[PDB]
Parts: sequence; structure tokens; C-alpha cells
Amino acid sequence: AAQTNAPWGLARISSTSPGTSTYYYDESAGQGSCVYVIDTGIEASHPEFEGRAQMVKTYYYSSRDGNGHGTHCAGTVGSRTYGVAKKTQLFGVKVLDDNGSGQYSTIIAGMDFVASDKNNRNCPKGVVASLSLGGGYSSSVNSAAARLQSSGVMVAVAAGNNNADARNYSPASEPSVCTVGASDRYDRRSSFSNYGSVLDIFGPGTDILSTWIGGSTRSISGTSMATPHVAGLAAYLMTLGKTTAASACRYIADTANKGDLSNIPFGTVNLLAYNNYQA
Ligand SMILES: [Ca+2]
Repeated sequence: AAQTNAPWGLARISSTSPGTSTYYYDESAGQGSCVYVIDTGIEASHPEFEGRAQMVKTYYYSSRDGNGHGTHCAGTVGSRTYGVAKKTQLFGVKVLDDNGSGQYSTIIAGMDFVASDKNNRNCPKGVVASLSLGGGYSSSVNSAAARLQSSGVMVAVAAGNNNADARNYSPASEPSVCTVGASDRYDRRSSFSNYGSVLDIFGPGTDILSTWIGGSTRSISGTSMATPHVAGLAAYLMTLGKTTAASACRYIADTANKGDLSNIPFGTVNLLAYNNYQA
């Protein structure tokens, strides 16, 4: 399948070179997989989700996304126009308030919720969790991310926006999950993206168009935006049978475009997520 005039980041993950605008992908499009977006919520009524998104948990007075960040990330995972895995099932877990903030205890509870809740959902091809959030190092936060991965969920986490070594942020610094840095449309490391040996992969993160609240769209930047590209890619690859939740991060790294990014500090992987699709 081919989607013309796609957002640059979708084109980039389906390509060996920058500068094109068509997203190429297998029509299965992540059907039968599930992705949990652990964030500010998801505006499930947005036409772009086509009834495939549901809020399943909140730790606040409402499950509504009053911010937009979570709706944007979910759109990159699985919206019809802006999403990597256009037929996946999206589940929203609101651990961040409408200002985008959250206590670590609430974030931890949200991760352990997903480890259990996946047993309440139909996800024959596998389960992914996308965590476009973080803060300073916390062993408890890292442990929660490791538990979620161990339970059989592919965990993708943002590296952080501190232009610093991600080893000092959580859950970015947990070795067993998939830590995602950000790149721009010219294959530069995004200027804010954290780096370091704990990164596993880069994805598109500068000027990413996706869904927003009020049935709208907008383009924003962050490692928060790169993470759902990798989460959606994992769901897509799991539906195709190419990998599993336990192995997807390594599979993505093994099949990535190698050595094509610029301003990669020494010691950080030079790997850009790639779906390896040949129509
Ligand atoms: Ca890993």
C-alpha cells in the first residue's frame, strides 16, 4: 500500500533516503495488535481513529484529553491519515493531567495497569505500550517499565528533550525497554534529543503532524513524537509475524537504516527505524 503526501515521518520510516513524501506499508496495517498510549488521554471521538480508540483508565477526575499531547501521540501510532499502524486498536491510559504533568506514583500505577489490563483485551498479534513521558532518574519508575516489558508488552519510551545523556532520565534509562531518540527531516539528530548508550533507536521527532483535540490536527516536536513512530512500527511488525513483544526492539535495531544520521555523539547508536517494506 502507498499513502501519498504523507507526513514526512511516515515516509521516512518506509524509506532508505530522506526527502520523499509517500508512506509504503503492508495493507495488514497492524490489525489484530493493540497499542496502549500512556499519556494525557486520547480524544477517542476524533474521526481519525474510526472507533478504534478507547479510554480504559484514568487517575484524574476525567478520562478526557484536555491537553492534546496524548491524542497527538496516539495519532502517530494509529490514526488513519497520520498513523503508522492504521488498523491497530488504541487504548488510552491517562497518567498525566491536562497540564502534561504527573506524579511518578501515578505513572508507575499506569504501567502496572497495562501489564494486567492486556489480559482483558483481544490482541492476538501482540501488545505495545508507548510512553512519551519522563523525568529525572528513578529506580522505581525504571522497575515499573521493566515489569511491563517482562509481562509481554513491547515498551517504547521517549529518550527526553534535554540534549543530554538519557542515562539520567526515567524510564528512558531502563535498559530492557526500547529507548527512542528523535531525528528531523534532514536526518539530523533533533537538537533537543537526548542521546547516549541507553538509546536503542531513533525515529522522526521534529515537526510531526498528527491529531489534536477538538477534532483538529497540528505539527509539534519532541522525543514524544518519535516514540509513537517506533511503537506503531512494532505493532505493524508484530501483525506481520516478523517479531514479538520480547524481541521487537532488537528486530527494529537489526533492520534499521544504519549510519545515516548526523550529529550523533560518539557512543550513541546511528540507527533510524525502518519498516523494510518492499511492495
Ligand atoms: Ca532494549
